[PDB]
Amino acid sequence: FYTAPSTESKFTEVLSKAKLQYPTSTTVAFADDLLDGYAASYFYLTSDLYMQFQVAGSSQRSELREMETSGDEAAWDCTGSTAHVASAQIAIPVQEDGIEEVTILQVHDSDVTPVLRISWVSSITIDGVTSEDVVLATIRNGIDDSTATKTVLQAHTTSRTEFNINVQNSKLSITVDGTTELDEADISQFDGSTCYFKAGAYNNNPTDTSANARIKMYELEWVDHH
Ligand SMILES: O=C(O)[C@H]1O[C@@H](O[C@H]2[C@H](O)[C@H](O)[C@H](O[C@H]3[C@H](O)[C@H](O)[C@H](O)O[C@@H]3C(=O)O)O[C@@H]2C(=O)O)[C@@H](O)[C@@H](O)[C@@H]1O
Ligand SMILES: O=C(O)C1=C[C@H](O)[C@H](O)[C@H](O[C@H]2[C@H](O)[C@H](O)[C@H](O[C@H]3[C@H](O)[C@H](O)[C@H](O)O[C@@H]3C(=O)O)O[C@@H]2C(=O)O)O1
Repeated sequence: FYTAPSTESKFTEVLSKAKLQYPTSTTVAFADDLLDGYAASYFYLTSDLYMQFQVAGSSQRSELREMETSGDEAAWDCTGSTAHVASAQIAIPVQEDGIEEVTILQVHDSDVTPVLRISWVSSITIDGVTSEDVVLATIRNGIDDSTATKTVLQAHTTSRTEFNINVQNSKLSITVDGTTELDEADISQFDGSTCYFKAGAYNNNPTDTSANARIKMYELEWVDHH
């Protein structure tokens, strides 16, 4: 008894350019499956027309992974001259007790390193400054450096919020409700890597492994420009 996101034409293009991974990195639904009305407790259309992702457990995910319409996985030059843009309108509900960080958008390399995660966090301390209940950008410093540069982007609201990620040349920018919150951060450490976007709910370090992380997207798209 779940309505499919494919019933809304605003999602046709991104679904055609995606596969759905749940609850780990295994694909549960390819583009053709998603367009044919795929729906489940972890991925469905709400009555007010949000695409909702929900998942429980440590490092579990309900997430779309960027694909080409050809069926090739997206694997664009992370630092190339072609711009790659992801845009989403996201409503982040108050998270259930025990949910401590939920990744909602990513730029990931074609191996094992996230270039960028945008996530909601219960708390973060950056250079001695603790912020609570915020949306955060985390950029890994390198493939062989587990550390990352972290930037608070927004105080958490439940209101629908526009996120834009713009990747071009060796630089990455993030706008939140039209305001630049990360301005051409350097990602040259991913020269020679290929990349793709992800969107959904990726549950990071929960304290209750049975609680559900839950993220709602009113719009979502990913595009190139040449
Ligand atoms: O408060 C800190 O900044 C803290 O960060 C620690 O390394 C983090 C790293 O910053 C990053 O957030 C990473 O994120 C993971 C993510 O949790 C998830 O597993 C994803 O799939 O992979 C990401 C990744 O590895 O890039 O998690 C690291 C972590 O150890 O939790 C340390 O640098 C720590 O000393 C520091 O205080
Ligand atoms: O999402 C992250 O931030 C992230 C960081 C962790 O350290 C892992 O690297 C984890 O990487 C995932 C990645 O997000 C993809 O889901 C990837 O999927 C590939 C796998 O080979 C799958 O088997 C799938 O069939 O093809 C996927 C693809 O490239 O699209 O898997 C890794 C991972 O779990 O190691 O995420």
